[PDB]
Amino acid sequence: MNIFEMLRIDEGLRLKIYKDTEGYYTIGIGHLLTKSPSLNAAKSELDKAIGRNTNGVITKDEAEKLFNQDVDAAVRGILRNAKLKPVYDSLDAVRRAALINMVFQMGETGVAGFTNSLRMLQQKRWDEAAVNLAKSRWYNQTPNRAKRVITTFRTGTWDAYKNL
Ligand SMILES: [Cl-]
Ligand SMILES: [Cl-]
Ligand code: NA
Repeated sequence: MNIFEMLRIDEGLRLKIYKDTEGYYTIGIGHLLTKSPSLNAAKSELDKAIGRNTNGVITKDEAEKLFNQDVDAAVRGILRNAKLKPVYDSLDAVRRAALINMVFQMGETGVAGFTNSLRMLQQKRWDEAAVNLAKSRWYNQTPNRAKRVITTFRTGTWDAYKNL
């Protein structure tokens, strides 16, 4: 298990434009295109991201290319953020993947807003951090995924992602 396999489980793979859990147009492995309700606007974002005029449909290779860029962008966002970087640096490799997962789903600014959770994680108070992380819109709207990510922070293992 690793961050790519983890996010592939959590996000799925769909080669045609679809709406995510928030109703936003998305494609591939959880690649958010836009929050606009205009499908035309979403298609324009897709063409710009891929570099060609699509029909709202991409190939698996193209989906995996966006995924590689998006995982890279999540790590980049953590490292340039003054709140997230010290937490990331303090964590082991498995919990680092859990933090990347959160940033992938919600964005750098969203995760940096989890001020009290981040402090508990840096303090390595894993059970307390896990309780605090669940007191969130994030957990309420996507509870099964949030439970997997939180279990990863709590235990430092991949137990939540094995034999699914
Ligand atoms: Cl992009
Ligand atoms: Cl969920
Ligand atoms: Na998804």
